[PDB]
Amino acid sequence: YVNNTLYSEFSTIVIGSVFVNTSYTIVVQPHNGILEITACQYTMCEYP
Amino acid sequence: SFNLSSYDVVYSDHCFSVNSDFCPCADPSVVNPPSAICPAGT
Repeated sequence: YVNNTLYSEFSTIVIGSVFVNTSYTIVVQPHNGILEITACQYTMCEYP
Repeated sequence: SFNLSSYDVVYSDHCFSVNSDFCPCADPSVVNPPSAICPAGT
């Protein structure tokens, strides 16, 4: 309730096999009530 | 590098499956085996 405004946010989850550039990492993420369900060949690092 | 001729078809014979920890080389400090440095995780 920052500035009397409702904000929704929670943690995200990733799914894959090796997480470098080969497996399609299904990652969801909410953006103030808008979900981002993408399945691309992202470049995950050691400290996300 | 998987080149071939124009009208060439390739089929697999055996399909091995491993976990997400297999490094294609050994440890560099066990020779004393073309070993090298493998990334973290494997």
